[PDB]
Amino acid sequence: EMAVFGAAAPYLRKSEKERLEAQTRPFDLKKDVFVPDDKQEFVKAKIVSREGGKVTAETEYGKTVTVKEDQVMQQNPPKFDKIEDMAMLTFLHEPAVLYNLKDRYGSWMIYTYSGLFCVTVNPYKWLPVYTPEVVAAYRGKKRSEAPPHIFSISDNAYQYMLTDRENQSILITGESGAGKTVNTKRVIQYFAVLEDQIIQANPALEAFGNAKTVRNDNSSRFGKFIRIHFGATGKLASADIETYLLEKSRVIFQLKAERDYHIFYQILSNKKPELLDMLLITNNPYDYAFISQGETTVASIDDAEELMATDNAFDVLGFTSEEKNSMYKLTGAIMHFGNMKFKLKQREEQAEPDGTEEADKSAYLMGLNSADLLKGLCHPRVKVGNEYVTKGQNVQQVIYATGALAKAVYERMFNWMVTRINATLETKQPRQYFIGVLDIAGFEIFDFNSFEQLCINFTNEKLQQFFNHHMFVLEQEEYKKEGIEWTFIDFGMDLQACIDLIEKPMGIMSILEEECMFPKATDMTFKAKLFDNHLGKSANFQKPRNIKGKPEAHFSLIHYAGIVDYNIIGWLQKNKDPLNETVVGLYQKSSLKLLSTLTVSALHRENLNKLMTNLRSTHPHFVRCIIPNETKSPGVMDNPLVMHQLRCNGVLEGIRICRKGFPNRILYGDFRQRYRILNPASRKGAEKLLSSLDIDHNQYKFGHTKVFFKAGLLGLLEEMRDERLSRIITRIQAQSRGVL
Amino acid sequence: KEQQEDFKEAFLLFDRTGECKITLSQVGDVLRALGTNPTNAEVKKVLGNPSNEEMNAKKIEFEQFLPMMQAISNNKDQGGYEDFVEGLRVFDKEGNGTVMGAELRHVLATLGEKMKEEEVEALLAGQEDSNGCINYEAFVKHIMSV
Repeated sequence: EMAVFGAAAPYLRKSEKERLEAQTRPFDLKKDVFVPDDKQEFVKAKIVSREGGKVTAETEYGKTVTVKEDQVMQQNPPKFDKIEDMAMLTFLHEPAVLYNLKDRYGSWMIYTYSGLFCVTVNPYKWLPVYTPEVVAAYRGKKRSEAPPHIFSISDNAYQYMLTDRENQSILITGESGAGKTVNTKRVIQYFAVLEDQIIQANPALEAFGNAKTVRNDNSSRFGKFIRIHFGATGKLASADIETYLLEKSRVIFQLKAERDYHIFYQILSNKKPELLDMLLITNNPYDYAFISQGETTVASIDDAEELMATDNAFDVLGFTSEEKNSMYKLTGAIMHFGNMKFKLKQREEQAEPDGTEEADKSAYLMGLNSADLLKGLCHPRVKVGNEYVTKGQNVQQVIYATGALAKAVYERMFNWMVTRINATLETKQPRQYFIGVLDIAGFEIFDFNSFEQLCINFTNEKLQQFFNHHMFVLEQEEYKKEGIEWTFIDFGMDLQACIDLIEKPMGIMSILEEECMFPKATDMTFKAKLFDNHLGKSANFQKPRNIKGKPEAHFSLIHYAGIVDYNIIGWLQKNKDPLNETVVGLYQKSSLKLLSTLTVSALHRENLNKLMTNLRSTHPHFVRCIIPNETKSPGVMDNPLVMHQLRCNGVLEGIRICRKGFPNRILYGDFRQRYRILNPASRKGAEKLLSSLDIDHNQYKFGHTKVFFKAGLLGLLEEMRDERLSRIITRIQAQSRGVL
Repeated sequence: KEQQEDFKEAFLLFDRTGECKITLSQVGDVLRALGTNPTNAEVKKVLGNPSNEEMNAKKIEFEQFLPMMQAISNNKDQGGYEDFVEGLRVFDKEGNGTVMGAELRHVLATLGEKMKEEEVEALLAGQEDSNGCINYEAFVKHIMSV
């Protein structure tokens, strides 16, 4: 039945008798319920009795804490434990999911369904999970029959693409560096059954598009989308790679607990004297504002070896060696743009440069004329009507202009590498029915949330909205398939409030965009408009909260993952992106590869719209990866960490949405053969049994093939079963004594 | 009246000390094997819950046996044939109607009230087939007769 998996059998499913024999354990449906904790926020405990507002709770550690009876919450039934899909569980709660996952992980059960989601914790030990025999025997297995596994959803999506003649794409969410790379590599390998090319290219993009964050030291800021183009007969054809939503403010500005992209630090390595020599670098990051503005450096991974890997990958790749020097010198020049002064002129608001030596080095790097660059920057020229007019700008305006120019040129550079690697990637085979794979940062939460964090949260909000809509559509399809259609209210508007407050005109983003246009803008009055337009006017917006002396609190919102508090300082300064057209034209006349190479809120909005439109055309599938503990050790798990990860992953949202319907769906035959003993004597039998049980009809929906129950009804029938079997045991003992 | 005489005859039969005095266990068994099945909880309730010493300390007479038997005769919570069949069905995991003796042995000796092993071997010997499985329905019929 299951032995085909060989040595992999125990991990995907213990055994027919192991889980069954372990199933019979003592439990009280009335006095073995969960209890909130203080450090882990949740612990296993038993209640002595009912004592009003106080309850005597004893946990495994050994305590006599008390909890108000209003927030006490039931515990999972014993015979429903170790369930593959939480949607079938009869008690959906925040700690129930954590306990189910923790016990599955303890029992070496890695994968776990959560409805559509497929949570996959990452054990730090070798497993036979990726054994070639496992994948060979796993082919063609349906989603339902097979145990939960990423290969299961991969095969299901493959079959759907083959049959429906429709594109399928998969999106994975989790923590990068804890197994994300391994997960995606194994997924693409399963499709393969150009892996070498993908793995050789990945380090370069990682180096270009990663920075050290407060939580993760190798955060992948940009969103990576890889399309596996197939053939008409469902044969692998080629691969395509794209990048979207690359943050540029981080390039120019760095937070106190943040670092710029790993590139600059890697080049600053001394082990390549020639590059440093021909970049004209002091070799001290503290000498430069674009780098040392944030945290100087961290041990983390070895920068020297990473740069070796990146440059060798460039060497063994489609393009030549000269452009490697070209790109290194270009990025060095980008670095050099953090040194001009441009003092204001006397008796005038015009600006005039002072330290005109870094300008010469930059021009030599780009082969342009420093005098021309200074003339253009000081007096930008624009064409109106049929003539040209030159107007000057103050120091702040030119500073913003140069920052925007650097951000734009870096973005164009990254796009150029993406195009080059993509061109080197695919082959001549015909391409059809691509399959999408998306890698993006999760709904990160910090204690000092800022503009970039707001953008990430907004993107995750849109993704969660798309997931919710897809769930609603699938549920409607299933219900109409079963002849049931009631309470069919879409879930889009449930989450649409935040989206409207963010993007819509006179919304948060629109207000931010329109405010900075005004000649005199300040953060305090910006917050004033925000409060006037949203405080009380909009439900989601509300007063911030200050707890445990957090650094600051300016305004808070209620997201899908909970209440999030943001900050206002510095947003206006870094939101503007003024692009100087004349300087762009000067680059167009430059003598270098720059010819080939060439507010942030609006660009982010348009890019997100484009990506969502692109994804709307492909059937979605979802994967989740969660770290079990802060430390690298396995087995041990930090409950607060897992709870926070689950809250940020949206799994709780999915289970909550499932709960408000009729989550329990069970077969009539099994129900009759396992629950008819209560009142023994399939439409007439089932309706009679449920009528005699004295249960209000509203708590359940009756069908023709599957019977639909709420979470609590199963538990109620469970203690009914316990009482009935106790009575049966007593009667059997009495009869046996009668025989004696 | 005739059943009263039969019960008195049984009490006389079961006397051992020759004093016409026997503890409560003998009366409980007499009722148990003569048309009623009062569980140990019912026996304690009708006898005031004798403790470990009271079980063999105090003894009652047939005159005080009349009220308790009269009351017990009014208790009809004895289950039904279909009820027992369904209750035993819960252990038919394979659906073949065969239950190995080990599972029922563990259930009886670990769940519910306790029965002495000597009672088990005296009452549950010889009906086990070569494979050690007992038909629960056949067992039901046999326990209904003897």
